[PDB]
Amino acid sequence: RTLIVTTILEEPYVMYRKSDKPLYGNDRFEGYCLDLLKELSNILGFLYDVKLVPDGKYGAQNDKGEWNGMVKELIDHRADLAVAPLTITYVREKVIDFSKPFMTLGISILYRKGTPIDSADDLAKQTKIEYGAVRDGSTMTFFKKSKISTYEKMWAFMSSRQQSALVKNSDEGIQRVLTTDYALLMESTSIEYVTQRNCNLTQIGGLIDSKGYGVGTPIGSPYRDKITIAILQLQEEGKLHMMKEKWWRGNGCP
Amino acid sequence: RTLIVTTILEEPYVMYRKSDKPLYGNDRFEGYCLDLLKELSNILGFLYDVKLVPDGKYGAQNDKGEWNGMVKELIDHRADLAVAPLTITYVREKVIDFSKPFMTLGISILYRKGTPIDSADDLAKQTKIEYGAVRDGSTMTFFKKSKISTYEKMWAFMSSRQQSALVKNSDEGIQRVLTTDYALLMESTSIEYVTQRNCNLTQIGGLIDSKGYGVGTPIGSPYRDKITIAILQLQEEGKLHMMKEKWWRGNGCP
Ligand SMILES: C=C(C)[C@H]1CN[C@H](C(=O)O)[C@H]1CC(=O)O
Ligand SMILES: C=C(C)[C@H]1CN[C@H](C(=O)O)[C@H]1CC(=O)O
Ligand SMILES: [Cl-]
Ligand SMILES: [Cl-]
Ligand SMILES: [Cl-]
Ligand SMILES: [Cl-]
Ligand SMILES: [Rb+]
Ligand SMILES: [Rb+]
Ligand SMILES: [Rb+]
Ligand SMILES: [Rb+]
Ligand SMILES: [Rb+]
Ligand SMILES: [Rb+]
Repeated sequence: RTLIVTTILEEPYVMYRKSDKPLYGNDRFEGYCLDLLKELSNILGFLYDVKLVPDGKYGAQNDKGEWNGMVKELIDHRADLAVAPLTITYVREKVIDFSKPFMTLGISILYRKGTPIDSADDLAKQTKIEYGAVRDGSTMTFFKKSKISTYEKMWAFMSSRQQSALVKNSDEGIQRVLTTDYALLMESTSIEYVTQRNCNLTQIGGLIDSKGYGVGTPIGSPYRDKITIAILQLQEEGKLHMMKEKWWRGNGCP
Repeated sequence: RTLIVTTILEEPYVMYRKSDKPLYGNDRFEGYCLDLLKELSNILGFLYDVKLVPDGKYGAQNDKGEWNGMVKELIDHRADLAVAPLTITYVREKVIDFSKPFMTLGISILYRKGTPIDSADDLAKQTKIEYGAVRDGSTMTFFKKSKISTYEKMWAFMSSRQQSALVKNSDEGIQRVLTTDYALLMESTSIEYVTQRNCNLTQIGGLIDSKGYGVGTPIGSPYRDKITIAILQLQEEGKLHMMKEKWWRGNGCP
């Protein structure tokens, strides 16, 4: 009846609220994922306790196949749900359950406006403009695993020189795009958020692939199917679209 | 044991193959969904028999609350899987299990080229151009249930005059668009297929909602999650993308 929820700070999904005094408990947070959790809890009738994931990671596997991050929290039954922009992937689905997606997206490219670059193949065929992705995220894993020649070429480039083209987190990637001649391979929903707020950046090309974010649960959880039904309800009533517009829309671009 | 797969003829998902002699068994069929089934068969290691759904319906509930179509075939355990452009909806997910989506799409508008109509609100604020949907499909249901004012208005129009603006199937809708002053509310992936083949037709506006097609299984089926993992594998390898290109590409229209 009180669910323990693992999450991670990531704009505009989960952010610290602004207050004149110190904040405690669920009141520390706002964002799209908090709104989602409120809606799910209303539909399904549960209380919840939001806990930042202690290692600050989403969930990836090492060499020994051991997991970290929110994925490992679910595997170890230290949380009932993970509510975050947690990409639904083949490797994660083998070890946890996800609801159906509450948002659909794809990898694309964040770069500057008004350049000759139109596609990933435009990046793949040159070496002057650097490009990469968040290290150990689902986008990086996409490239590492791809057998498409263009994407193999890109992976060879990203992984060269001790992964100097990769970044630790999205904000580092964004600053690298704004300052240097660098393109970031980034989930398209994050790109939309960014380009609403940085009028000199743009998405280049379309989506390279198609995937979703889902609510994570331990394998076998009874909540996964209940949360899926609740998500479908919210989408069909237009609520998920309204929640996206609320958190994404910026102050406009000239 | 060989799995029974329920499906329905719908271009370019499931179509009768062309041959000079009578065809039998799985050899009767080709199309995107047959390709998908072959790939799922090869990942998961099952044999399968494809069976057309006897009532030729996808799955809707009547006034008594009784289901029909492929949804009912699963409910009654007369099929193990349904592989078709079967829309993942709140009402259906209550009664069957769907894999995660193999295709994402949304409702949009099919109409003639060259007109000043640009959106669903352009339709809704007028009476001269007729518009509708396939009766008892998930698109009609979206309009029937919507509490958004524009879609409420459009539903009043569609349901008027004993639903004369509605059509029994997509081909009837397409011919009505081609011949009369009529717009069809249709799933975007089917709009994409139709406009690559009839050059006088176009999509009007973008996608009014977001949803997916998934493989249906009876509640409780062990195949549901195994099929989800296989779909994620196929997506991440670029196979689903290649299969869509194979079946959608038209070579005749500007
Ligand atoms: C914000 C980041 C590190 C997360 C968000 N979804 C992806 C994941 O769930 O792995 C990561 C982004 C990416 O890999 O581009
Ligand atoms: C071809 C039709 C009758 C199917 C395809 N998906 C929807 C379904 O699964 O309900 C229907 C289309 C629609 O309602 O626009
Ligand atoms: Cl915390
Ligand atoms: Cl699922
Ligand atoms: Cl033949
Ligand atoms: Cl048959
Ligand atoms: Rb403060
Ligand atoms: Rb799973
Ligand atoms: Rb290759
Ligand atoms: Rb700059
Ligand atoms: Rb279900
Ligand atoms: Rb138009």
